[PDB]
Amino acid sequence: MIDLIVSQGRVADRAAWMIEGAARTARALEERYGLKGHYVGEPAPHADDDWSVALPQARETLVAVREAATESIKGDNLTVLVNNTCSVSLATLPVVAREHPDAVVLYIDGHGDFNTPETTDTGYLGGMVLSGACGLWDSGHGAGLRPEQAVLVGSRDIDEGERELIRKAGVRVIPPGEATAQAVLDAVKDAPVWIHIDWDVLEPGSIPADYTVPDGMLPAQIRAVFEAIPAERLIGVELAELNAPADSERAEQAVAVILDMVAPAFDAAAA
Ligand SMILES: [Mg+2]
Ligand SMILES: [Mn+2]
Ligand SMILES: [Mn+2]
Repeated sequence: MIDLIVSQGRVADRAAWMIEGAARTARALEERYGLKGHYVGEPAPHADDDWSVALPQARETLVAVREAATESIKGDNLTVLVNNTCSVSLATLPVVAREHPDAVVLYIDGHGDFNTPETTDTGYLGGMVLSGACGLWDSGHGAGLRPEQAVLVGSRDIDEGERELIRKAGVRVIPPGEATAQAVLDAVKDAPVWIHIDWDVLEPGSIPADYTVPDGMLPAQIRAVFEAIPAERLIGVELAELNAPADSERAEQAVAVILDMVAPAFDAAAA
């Protein structure tokens, strides 16, 4: 009872291996759960182009993801999107908000992704995703997500101006050291839930770090969130921004950690 959708088209990517990382994550889920992914979009090379150029280039991929996600959300399965970049969610979050006006979106990211055309310093579309879905600027793929229904989880070291856009819009922020499973449950209340994860939320490293306090979220904290959200309330999950080359040992190790984090929710949906 899992629908797997995989973006393989460029959506503003500035990193070299996020399309490959999405493909490898999808393969691991196919093998573990006996699934066959629906792959959407054609790869293209990364570039440092302005959002106003990258966004129109991505239209075909974004429309195709929108159509696949809509069909899955209207059905009876768990919708799982394995996305190259967070910017794919410019297509999906408006669908979630329209079909589930009461949903809470847990936007789990080391960043706020809440810049607008006026406030971006780098021009990167990936830094403008949640603000676009909430209608602070027009992505051309809709809006309609209430900022009051969006919760940034794990975000830290946010620029002062962006943090004030977040505050004024009403988006809640739960930093890593507050992001226990219960803190997240308290924020969701009785709502159905959509989980979006950018892996840059995670504390760097895989070695033991028992005597220092982490700056990012630990894998165990993400797993605890997936364990705590009731299966009956979970609409879908997006896994984004694994930068790891195809056929690398690094990608193999990274996807094993991902499977451990998501297993509580995916196991429940499968059975
Ligand atoms: Mg469903
Ligand atoms: Mn992001
Ligand atoms: Mn991020």
